[PDB]
This record gives sequence, structure tokens and C-alpha cells, in this order.
Amino acid sequence: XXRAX
Amino acid sequence: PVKPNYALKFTLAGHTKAVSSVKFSPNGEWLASSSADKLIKIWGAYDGKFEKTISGHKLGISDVAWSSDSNLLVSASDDKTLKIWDVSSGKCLKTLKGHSNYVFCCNFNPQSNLIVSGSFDESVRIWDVKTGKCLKTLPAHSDPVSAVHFNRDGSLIVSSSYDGLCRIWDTASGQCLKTLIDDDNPPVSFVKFSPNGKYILAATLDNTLKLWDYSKGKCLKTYTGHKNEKYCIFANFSVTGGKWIVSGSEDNLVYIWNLQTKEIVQKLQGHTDVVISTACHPTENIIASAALENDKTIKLWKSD
Repeated sequence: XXRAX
Repeated sequence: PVKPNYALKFTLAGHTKAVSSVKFSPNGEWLASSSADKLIKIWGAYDGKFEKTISGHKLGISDVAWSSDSNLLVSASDDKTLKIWDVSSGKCLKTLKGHSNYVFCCNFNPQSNLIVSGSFDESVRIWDVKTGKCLKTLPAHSDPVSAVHFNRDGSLIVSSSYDGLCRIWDTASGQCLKTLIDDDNPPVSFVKFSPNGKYILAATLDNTLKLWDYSKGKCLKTYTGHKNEKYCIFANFSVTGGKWIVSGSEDNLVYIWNLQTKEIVQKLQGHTDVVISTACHPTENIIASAALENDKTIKLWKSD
């Protein structure tokens, strides 16, 4: 991938 | 050590998608790298020399962490699992199913004998390494949890979330000690336990970086000047040549403040897209930096 958005 | 001089040395390309996190080996000889392309890539922490590529996740990875003994990695991926790998091969040891949504963050305790993990299901889970079984599930917050970190001894986990909350949990107990409301419920993008363990470094999505004495619930230093209001950007404590703070920024530069004077001290230009994560090499004063989909590369910077 949530981190990469 | 008034001002540093981090100059760009190498530029590392290999990830076919955006890079989610880069983390330095304990011994410092290696530099792991998680990406949105379901892969992990191992690199020489001193020269660049891309070594290994570890694969196995069905969807991309948001975070990886190292084991104290420098030879196991756990990756938090968006297929609701975490996976424990040995780097002395590339083989996946155990897969830690349990979560209900995307798994966002992961971290090893100092003893490397258990995993702490956060996910989009608003719950933090603690796991044992060998028996890939969820040791306990904490109803952490009521929103996805941004970051999760073990304190320096191993008896405290700090978690942060989108509900503007930062919690301090005792591990072998699960009961929460405190929580840092203290304001206008701004989404906490990230939090890290400070080196000596008596503080936490929290990131909120309003372009600020705050260092808290969570003991007293006071904020002690406040670092601003960067852009951070959409992505949960990692932060670091550079403690080799002078005591600074490092964090990425949504303006594609690496911001460095002097830990002791809230002062911008150096900003490193090189990235085409957002800088999502950095890392400071243990012994040698090297900072790594990774960027997103319109960049997808890593950079090592040496100086002091």
C-alpha cells in the first residue's frame, strides 16, 4: 505495494 | 559537526516498479530493497553491486526488515501475507498468513525471535519466527496502521495509524500503555523508536516531523520544511557523523535536519519522483534513498 500509493 | 556533506555516489536501478522501502543490514554489508513489483533485491551496501533478487510474493511488497544476525528478512506484502526469507539463498522459509487486508509494515525485535506486523485491517499482529503462527492480534487502531517498530530492548512496540494515534504496547502482554492523541487527529504516516529508546519519532501527514517524549507526552523537537501529506515516508536517525534526522519528501529531495536545532542542514537533489524511504548505514555514514514509480531507483550518498 500500500506504501507506494 | 555543524553541517554534513552527503554527495551522490552511485545510482542503482533494477526494480521494474516503484520502490517501497530500503533498509540497511545490521553488519552493514548489505542493503535490501522492497518494491511494488512483488520482488526484493539485495545490493552491496558499499559499492552498489546488485547481488540477489528474492521472489515469491503474489503481490507487491510495502516493507522489509532485517534480522539482528543479518541473514533473515521478512516482507510485508499486499496479498495479506508476510514471508520470512534467508538471504543466504533466496529461499522463502515461512509464510505468515493471518491478516485480513494489505500488510503495510513489519519489523524484527532486537532478539530476532519474533515478528511484529501492521496491516490495513486496523490490527497489529505479533508472530513467532520459527512457528510462523500469529502469537497474538491486537485491536491496534480503527484505521490502517502506518508503521510498527520494536524498542531497543524488545519489550515495547510502537504503532501509528491513520486515526491520528500513536500507541505504546508491551509485547508479551498485549495491553496498551499509552496513546498520543494530544491534538487535531492528523494522520500519522510513520513512527520510529529513537536509538536509546526513551523517545519516539512520529510523522504526520501535514508536512511535519515531531520527536516525542512519549513518557511525558511532550513534544521536544519539531522538524518541518519538507512536503509530506499523502505518502507514509520513512525517517531515520543518522548517528555516525553528527546527530541529524533524515526523511524523504514529496518534492523529490532528501531532507536532513540537525536533531538538536530543528534546523535544515542539507537537502539532497537527485530523484525524479517522491522519495518514499531512506536508511542510514550503521557504521559508515552512508544514506540510501529510494523513489516511486516515475523514478524507481536507489541512491547511495557518502560523506558524514
